[PDB]
Amino acid sequence: TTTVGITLKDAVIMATERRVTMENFIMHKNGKKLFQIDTYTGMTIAGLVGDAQVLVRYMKAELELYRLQRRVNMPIEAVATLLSNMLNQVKYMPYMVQLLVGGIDTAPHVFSIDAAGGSVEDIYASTGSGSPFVYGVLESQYSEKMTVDEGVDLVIRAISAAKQRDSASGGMIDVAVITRKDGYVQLPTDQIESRIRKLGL
Amino acid sequence: TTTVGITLKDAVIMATERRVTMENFIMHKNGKKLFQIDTYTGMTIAGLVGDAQVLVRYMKAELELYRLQRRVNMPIEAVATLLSNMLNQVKYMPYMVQLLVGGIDTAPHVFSIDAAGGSVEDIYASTGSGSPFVYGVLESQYSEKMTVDEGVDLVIRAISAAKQRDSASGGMIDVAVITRKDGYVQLPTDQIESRIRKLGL
Amino acid sequence: TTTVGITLKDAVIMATERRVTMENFIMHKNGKKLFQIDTYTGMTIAGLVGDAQVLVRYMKAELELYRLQRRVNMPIEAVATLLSNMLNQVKYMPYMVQLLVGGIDTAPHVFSIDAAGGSVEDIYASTGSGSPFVYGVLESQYSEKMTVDEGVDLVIRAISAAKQRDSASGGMIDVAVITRKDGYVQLPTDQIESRIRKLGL
Amino acid sequence: TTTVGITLKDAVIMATERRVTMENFIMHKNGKKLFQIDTYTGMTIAGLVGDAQVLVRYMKAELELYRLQRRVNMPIEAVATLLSNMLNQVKYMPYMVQLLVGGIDTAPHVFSIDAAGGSVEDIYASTGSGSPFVYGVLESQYSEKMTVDEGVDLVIRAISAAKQRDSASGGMIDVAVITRKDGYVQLPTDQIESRIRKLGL
Amino acid sequence: TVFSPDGRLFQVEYAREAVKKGSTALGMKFANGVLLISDKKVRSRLIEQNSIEKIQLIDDYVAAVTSGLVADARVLVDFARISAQQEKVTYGSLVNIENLVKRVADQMQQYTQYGGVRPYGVSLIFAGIDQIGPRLFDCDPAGTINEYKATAIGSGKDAVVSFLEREYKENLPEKEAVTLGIKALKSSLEEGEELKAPEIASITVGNKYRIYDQEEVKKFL
Amino acid sequence: TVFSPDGRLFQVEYAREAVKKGSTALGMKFANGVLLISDKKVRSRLIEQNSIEKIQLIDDYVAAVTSGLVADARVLVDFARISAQQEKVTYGSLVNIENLVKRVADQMQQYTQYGGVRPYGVSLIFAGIDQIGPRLFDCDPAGTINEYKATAIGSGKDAVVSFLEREYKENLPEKEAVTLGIKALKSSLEEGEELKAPEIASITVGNKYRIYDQEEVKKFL
Amino acid sequence: TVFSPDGRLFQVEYAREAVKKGSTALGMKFANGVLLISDKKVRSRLIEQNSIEKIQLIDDYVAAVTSGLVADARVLVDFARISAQQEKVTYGSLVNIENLVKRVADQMQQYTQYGGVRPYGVSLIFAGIDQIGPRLFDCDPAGTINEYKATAIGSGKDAVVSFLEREYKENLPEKEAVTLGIKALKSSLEEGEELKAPEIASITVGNKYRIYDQEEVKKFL
Amino acid sequence: TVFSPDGRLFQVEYAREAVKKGSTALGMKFANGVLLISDKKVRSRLIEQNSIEKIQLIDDYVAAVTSGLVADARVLVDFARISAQQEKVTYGSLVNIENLVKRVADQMQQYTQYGGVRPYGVSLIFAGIDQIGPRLFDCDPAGTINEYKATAIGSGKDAVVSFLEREYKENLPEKEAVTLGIKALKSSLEEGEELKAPEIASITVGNKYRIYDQEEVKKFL
Amino acid sequence: TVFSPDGRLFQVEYAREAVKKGSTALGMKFANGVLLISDKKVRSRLIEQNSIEKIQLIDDYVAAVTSGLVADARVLVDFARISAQQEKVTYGSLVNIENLVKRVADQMQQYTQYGGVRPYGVSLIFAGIDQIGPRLFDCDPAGTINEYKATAIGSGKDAVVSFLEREYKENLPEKEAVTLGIKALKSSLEEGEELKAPEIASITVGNKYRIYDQEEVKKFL
Repeated sequence: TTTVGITLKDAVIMATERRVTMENFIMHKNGKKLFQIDTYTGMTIAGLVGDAQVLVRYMKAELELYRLQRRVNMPIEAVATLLSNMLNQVKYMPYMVQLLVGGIDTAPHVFSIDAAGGSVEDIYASTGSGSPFVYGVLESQYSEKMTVDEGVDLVIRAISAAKQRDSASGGMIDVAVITRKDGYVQLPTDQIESRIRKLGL
Repeated sequence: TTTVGITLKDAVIMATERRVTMENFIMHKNGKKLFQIDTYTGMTIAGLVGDAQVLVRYMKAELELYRLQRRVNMPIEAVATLLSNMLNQVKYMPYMVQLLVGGIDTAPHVFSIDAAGGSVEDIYASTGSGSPFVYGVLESQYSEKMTVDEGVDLVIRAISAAKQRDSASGGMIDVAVITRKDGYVQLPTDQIESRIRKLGL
Repeated sequence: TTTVGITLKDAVIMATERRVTMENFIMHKNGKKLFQIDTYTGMTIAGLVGDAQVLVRYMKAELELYRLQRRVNMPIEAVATLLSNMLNQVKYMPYMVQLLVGGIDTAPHVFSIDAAGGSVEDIYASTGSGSPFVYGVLESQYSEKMTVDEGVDLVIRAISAAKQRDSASGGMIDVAVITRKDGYVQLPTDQIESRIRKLGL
Repeated sequence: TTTVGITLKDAVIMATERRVTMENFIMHKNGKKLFQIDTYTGMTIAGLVGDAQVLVRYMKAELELYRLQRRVNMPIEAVATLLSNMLNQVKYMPYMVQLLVGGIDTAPHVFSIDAAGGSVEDIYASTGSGSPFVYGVLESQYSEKMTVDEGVDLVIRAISAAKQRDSASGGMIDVAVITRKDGYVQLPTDQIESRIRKLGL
Repeated sequence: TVFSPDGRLFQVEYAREAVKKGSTALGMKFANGVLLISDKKVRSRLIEQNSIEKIQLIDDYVAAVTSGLVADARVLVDFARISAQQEKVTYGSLVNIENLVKRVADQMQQYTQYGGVRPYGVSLIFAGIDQIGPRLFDCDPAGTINEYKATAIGSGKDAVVSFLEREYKENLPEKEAVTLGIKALKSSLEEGEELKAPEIASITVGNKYRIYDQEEVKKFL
Repeated sequence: TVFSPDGRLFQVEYAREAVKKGSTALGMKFANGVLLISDKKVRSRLIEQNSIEKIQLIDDYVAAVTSGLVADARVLVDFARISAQQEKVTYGSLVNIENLVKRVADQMQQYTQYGGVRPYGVSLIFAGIDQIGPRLFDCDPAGTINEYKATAIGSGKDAVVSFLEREYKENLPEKEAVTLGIKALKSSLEEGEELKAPEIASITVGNKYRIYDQEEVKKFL
Repeated sequence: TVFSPDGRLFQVEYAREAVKKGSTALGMKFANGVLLISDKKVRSRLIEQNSIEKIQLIDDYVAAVTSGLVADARVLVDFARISAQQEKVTYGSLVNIENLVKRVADQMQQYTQYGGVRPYGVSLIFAGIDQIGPRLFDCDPAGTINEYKATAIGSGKDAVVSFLEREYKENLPEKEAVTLGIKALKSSLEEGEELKAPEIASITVGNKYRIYDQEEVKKFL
Repeated sequence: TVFSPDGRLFQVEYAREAVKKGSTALGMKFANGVLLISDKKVRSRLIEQNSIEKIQLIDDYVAAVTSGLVADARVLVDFARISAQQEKVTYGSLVNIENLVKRVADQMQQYTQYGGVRPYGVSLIFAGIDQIGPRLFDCDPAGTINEYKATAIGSGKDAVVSFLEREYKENLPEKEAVTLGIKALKSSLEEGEELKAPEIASITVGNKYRIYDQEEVKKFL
Repeated sequence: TVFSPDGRLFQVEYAREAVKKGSTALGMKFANGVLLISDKKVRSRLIEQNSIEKIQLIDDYVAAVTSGLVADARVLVDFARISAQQEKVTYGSLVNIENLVKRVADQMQQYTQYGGVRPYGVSLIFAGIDQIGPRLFDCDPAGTINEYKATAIGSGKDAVVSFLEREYKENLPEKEAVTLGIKALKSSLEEGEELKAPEIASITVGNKYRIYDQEEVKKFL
C-alpha cells in the first residue's frame, strides 16, 4: 500500500494506489483507499481492509450528523481528534490501520493517525508499505512554494517510485485535490494518465 | 474448494465444485456451495462448512425481511455491506469463511468478502484452495465482450483446470446464471455435462 | 467407534458397534450409540460419551415438544438444522461429537453433522475411528437398487470389517431399520447373529 | 484407589479400599469412599477427595428432597442421569472424579460415571488406579449365576489382588450389600476379616 | 391482590367467576386407565371444527383440559409442556404427575400474591399414567390441587359432579366409563338442548394416550 | 387489567370496542387456496393511494389483514415478520402457520395480564399455505385464536359473517370465491354508499402469495 | 402493608382471619417424642383420599401441619424443605430445628413489610427431634414464633387449646398422648357432628418420623 | 394510557389537541420533487430570526417540519437523524424513506402503550427523495403514518387542506407549486392578518435538499 | 406529567410559576460581544456578599444566569459544565454553543415526559462566543430554546423585555450596552425601591469572559 498527502499554500493533494492483497496474492487490481468524508475533507486508508472500511463508514456518519446539528463543517483537527479517541479506546483490541486525514478549514491540514490513536499534524505524510520510497522522493523534491499542478506531478512521481520497489504497491493512481474554491475534487484518469506520460513515467 | 464468479455485459455467472472434506477425507462428493439468497442475488461459500451454512441462513432471513419491509430488493452493494459488518463485529472470534456475492441491480456486480469483513468489488473473482488455478485461466482467457454462453464455457474450463491440480477440489460443477430477464437460474446438469463433453474436458 | 447409515429406495438402515472406551481400556463391552429420537428418526453418536448423551436428551425433548405443538413430526432436514445451530453456537467451547441423523419424511435422508455444526446430506455415511474401513466396503459394494435385506447384510459386513482393523471398535452389532410402514424398528440380536453366521463373518 | 461394584440376580455388592493419599504419602489409613445415598442406593468415589465429598453431599440432599416431594425413591438410572448433567455442565472446569452408582429398583443396576458426565450401565465395574487388577480377577472369575456369598468373596479377592500391585491401594476392605429385602447393609469388619482368613488372603 | 376483612382474596374469587363461564369438561378414573371428555360447543359452520381441540397433550402419557379464559389456558398449557420436558431432560423420565401439576399450580399461585399482575382465569384437569398408576387432578386460579376419582370443570361442573357422586362406580370397563361420562354431560344441558359429539380421550396402563375418532364418539352419543 | 365481580376484564372489552371502529376485511378458503379482501375506504384525493396497502405479507406464503388501532397493528405485523424469520433460521423452513399465529397471540395475551401496559386494540386475520394446507386464523385483543373456513373483522364483521354463513360454499373456484367476497362486503355498506375497488390477495397451493392488480379487482367489482 | 393510628397492621390481621377458616390440627409433646394430629375433613366420595395428606415431612426427623390458604401453605412447605437441605449440605446435618423455623418465619415477615406483596395466609406447626430434644413450634402470618408443650391451629384452635390447657399432662406414653389428642379434637366439633379418622404422625427419640396407618388410627377413634 | 368504554385513548386525543395549537406548515409533491413550507410566525424584534429554522434536515435528501410541543419535536428530530445514520452505516445508503418514518412512528407508538410516560405532543411531515421517488409522509402522536400528494399540519391544517383539495394539481413546475403553497397558507390566516415571509425548502430528483434564501421567498410572497 | 383536555401540561405550567418568583436578570448582544446583568437582591448584612455570584461560568467563553428554584439551578449549571468538558475532550474544542444549550434543554425535557420526577423550576440564559459569533439563548422548564438579540428572565422579565423592545439598539459600544441594561432593570423596580449594584459580566470576540469589579459596576449605577 502507498498513500500520499501533501499541503500547499491553499490546497491539499492526496493520492493512493489501487492494488489490494488478499490471501497472499493480488486478488484485486482496482480497490479504493481514497475517500471523501466531508465537503472539504478526505481520508486515505492503509492496513487491514475490513477495519478500515468500517472506520470510513463511521466517520462519514459522524461528520454528517455533526454538520446537520451544528450547521457547520467539522474542523480538520476535530476530525483527527475523533479518530484518536475512537482508536485509543480499543487499543488493546485495536484496528489494524494507518490513516491520513486531510482537508481545509481556514488553512490546509494533513494529519497522520496511528492505530494507537496517536495523531500528528504535518506538511506531508505517507502511509503503507511503500511509504519509505515516497518519503525519499518528497524529502528531495518537495517545495512549500509549489503550485497545485507542480504538486500533483510530485505526488504522481512519488507514488510511481514506490510502485517500482514495493511489491505490495501497484495499480492506477487515484488523485484528489481539495481547495476552498472547488471543494473535494477527484481527478479523471484521463488527466492522470496524461501527466504520467508527460513525466516520462 | 473452488468457487468462481464473473460479470458480463448484463449477466452474472457463478459456479462451484461439490466436494466437501471432513475428518481429512472426501466424506461427501455432493455438497452445496452455491446458494440463491435473493431473487437476483447468489452467494458462494468457502472455508468452514458450519460457519458458512449459518451465514447463509442469516442472509436469507435478512434479505427477505428487507424486501417485505421496503417493498424492494436490496442493492448488491448493501448486501455486501451487511456481511462486512456482520463479520467484522466478530473479527476476534471470526467466521472462518470466504464469500462471493453476486447479482444484478441496474448492473451486474461481484463482491469478494474476507473473514475480516473486507469487501471489494471486481469483474471476476474466485475463492477456495483452487482459486490460483482459476485466476490463471481467467487472466488469460477472460474477455469483457464475451457472451453469456462463452461466459459459461469459460467458467467450466476454469473450474475444470482447478480440479486437476487442487486435491481439495472435485465433483460435478454447479453453474448459475443471473439476468434481469430470467432472474437467478440454476443450470441443469444435463447442459453442463453437454458443455463439458464439447469442450473436450 | 463405528457408526453406519445408508439409504435405500424407501428405507433407512443404521447400525453401530457397542464398545465404549474409558480410561484407555475397554471398560464397557455393551454401551449404546444408536438412539430413536422420533417416530421415524434415529441418531447415532460418536466422540465423547458425556457430550453425546446430553445432546441426545436435548434432541428427544426438542422433537417431542415440536410434535405436540405443531401436530406433526419434524422434517429430517429441520432436525439436522437444529443440531447445526446448537453446535455452532458453542463452536469455541464445542461438543466433541460426530453425529448421524437419519429418518423418513416423504423420502429417506441421512445427514452427517460435525462438531462445528456443519451438516451435509448424503446417500451413505459413517462416523467414528473405524469409518475409513466402512467407506472402503460401501464404496465397493453399495448399490442404490439394493433391497432392505441386502442393505442389512451390507451394513453388517461393513461394520464387521471395521471391527477387524479398528482397535476402538468391537462388540455386538446394533441394527435399526426405518420405514414408513413400520417406523423405527430395532432388530433382535437373534436375527443379527443369524445373518452374521450366514455371511461367514 | 480401588472401588468395585457387581450385580447379581437380585443384589448389588459394592466394596472399596480405605487408603487416602495426600501430599504424596499415606496420610490416612482409614478414609471413606463407599457411601449410602438412598435407601437402596450406594455410591463409591474416586479421584480428588475434595470434589468427591462435595458431590456426595449434593446427591444426598437431592435424592432426599426427591423422595419427599414425589413419595418414592428415585430410579437408579435417574440418579445416574442427574450426575451426568451435574458433571457435564462444568466439563470445562470439571470435577476430578470417577463414580460408581449402584442400587435396586425392580432390578439391580450399576452405573459408571466419568468426569465428563458420561454414564454407562454394566454388570460389573471398578474405578481407581487399581481397577485394571480388579478387571483381571473379575474377567476370569465372575459368574452371573453366583450367590450373594460367592459374590462377596469374589469382591474381596478382586480388591485384595489390587492391593498387591497398586501402591495407591490399601487398608481395610469396606463391603456393602444392597437387596430389596434388607436394603443397604454395611458388612461388619468382623465378617470381612473372617472371609479374608478363609480365602487364604 | 390483597386481603379483605374476612380474610378473602376478591381477585381470586372473581377469577373463579370467569372459570364458571367456560365450557364443561369432566374426567374419571376407570379400570387401569383415565378418561377425559370435553363438551365442545358447536357454533356456526364457518369454523374449522377439525382444528378445534379441547384436550391437549402435555406428553405421550399426560393430557389436560381447561376451562375459563382461553388465552390464559393456552399459556398455562405451554408452560406445562415445557416444564414436563425439563423434567425428562433432568432425570431421563417423568415419574410422578403430581409434581408436574404442582409446578403449574405454583406458577398460578404467585400471581395471587404479587402485585402488578392478575391471577389466571383458568381451571385445569390433568390426567395420565405414571410410576404410581392412573391419576386425575384439578387445579384452580388460587393454585389449589386435589386428586379425584372423578371430577368436572366449567359451567356444568355442579350438575356433572352431582350426577357423578350418585352414579359413579369404580373399576369400570372403558366402554362403561365413557357411556357414564356421556350421560353425565347430558344431565348438565339446558332444557331443550342436545349434546353434540364431544371430544374423548383415554389412556390405559402400558399404553400411550389415545384420542377417539369421530365415528367412535358417535357410537356412545 | 383486573377482574370485575363478573369475572370480566374491562380493558380487554374496551379494546374490542376499538376494533369495531376499524375497516372491514374478510377471508375465505377456496379450492386449494385462501383469499383475503380488504374494504379500503377511499377518502380525499390528496392521499397517495398507490402506497396504501391493507394486506401485509409476513412471508412469501403468509399474509395478514388487520383492523383496529393502526399504530398497534403495524407493531404486531412487524413482530409477526420477525418471528417468522426466527423460525426459518432455526428450522430451515416454516411448517405450521398456527404456531406463528400463537407466538403473536401470546405477545398480545401478556398485555392483558401484566400491569403498566394496555392491551393491543387490534384484530388480525392470518392466511397462508403450509405443510398441512391452506389455513385461515383470527386473533383478537384477548389473545384468542380460532381457525375458520371463512371469517371477517372490523365494523362490518357482523354483516359480512351473517352473509357468509348463508352464502358460503366449500371448494369454490378462485373466481367464484372472489365474486362471493365482493357481494359479502357490499351487504355491509351503509344505505346509499358504494364499494370502492377493494384490495384483493390470494394464494394457491404450490404458489407464492399473489396480489391482484387494479384492473383485475375492477373486473369483479 | 402500613400502620394504622393504633400501631396495627390490618393486612396482617386480615391474613389471620384467613387462617381461622382452615382445618384444625394440633401438636403435643410426650415422653421422648412429639405428636401431630390433623382433623382431615372428609367431603364427597369422588376425592382420592389416599392421596390427601395433611402432615408433611420436611425431612426424616421434621414434620409440619398447616392451616389457612392451601396454595400458600404448599409454597411455604416447599421453602422449608429446600431450606432444610441447604443446611445439611452446609454443615453436614441439622442441629437445631428452631433455626429452620426462623428461616421460614423470616420469609413470611418480609411480606408484611415490603409493598407489592400480600402476607401469607398460613399458620404452621413444626415438630421434630434434634440435638436438644423433641420440639414443637408455631408460626403465624406475622412471622411470630413460639415453642409449645402443646398447641393447635385452625378454626378449632380455641376449643382445642382450652381443652388441652385443662387436660394436658407431661411425659405421657405415646398411646395416652394420642388418646388425649383425639378427645381434644372431638371437643371442637359442631353439635351433631363426628370425628372422622384423623391423620396421625409421631416421632420418638432415636427414630425417624412415623406415620400411622389407617387401622392404627381407628383403634383410637 | 388506558382505554375508555368507547375504545378511545384520551391521552392520545389530548396530545392531538396540543398539536392543533402549533404553527402551520404544509408539504406538496410536484414534478420530480417535493416542497415544504413553514408559516413562521414573527413575534417581537428581539429574537434572532436568522437562527430560527422550522424546516429541519435529517440528511441531505430528507427534511421534516413539525408542529406541537417544541421541546418534544426537537427530541423526535434528533431521533430521526440518529436513526438515519444507523441505516447508512448498516447498509451503506438510505433506500426507502418510509422505513425511517416508521422507526420514528414506532418510537412514538410505544409511549401510548406503556405507562410511566406521556405521548409526544407532536405532528411531523417528512419529505425527501429516495430509490422510489419523491415522497411525503405525515406522522401523528398515535404513531399513524400516511403518504400524501399534499398535506398540512398545525392550527391551519384544516383550512390549508380544504384549499389544497380544491386547487392542488399534479406535476406542477416548482415555481407553480410554491405559488400555490403561498396561496394556501394565506387562506388560513385570521381576518386582518398577513403572511410573513415563510420558510421554504424543496428538493428535486438527483439533487440535494435546497433551502430558499430570503429574497427568493419574498418573490413569491 | 400528563395532558389536560386542552393539550396542556400543568406541571410544566406550574414550574413556570416557580420561575416567575426568581430574581431578575437580562442579557443583550452588542458590537462584537454579549452582556449579562443580574439584579442581585441585597438582604441582611450577615450574608457574605463577596461569595454570592449570580453569573456562572460554564467555560472561559460561556456564561449563564438562572432564575427559579436555586437548588435546581445549581444542578443544571453543574450539568452544563460537565457536558461542555465532554465536548472538548471529544472534539478538542467547543464549536457551537447552541449544542451545549440543547444538551441542557434535553435533560430538562425528559423530566416533563417521564413519570416519577418533577420538571426543573428553572429558566436559564446562556451567553458566549463561538465559531459563529456572539450568541444569546434562553431555556425554560419545558425545554424550549430561543436565540435572542436581547432577553430577560425572572419576576421583572415582562417589564425588562417591554423596555428593551422599545429602547434596544443593535451594535452598541459595550459602555452604552451596559448603560442601557441598567436603565432596563430600574424600570422593573417596585415603586419606592432602588437598584443595588448588579452583577455584570461581558465578553468580546477574541477575549475570555470578563467579570466587572465592584467599582466598575457603580460607575454605571
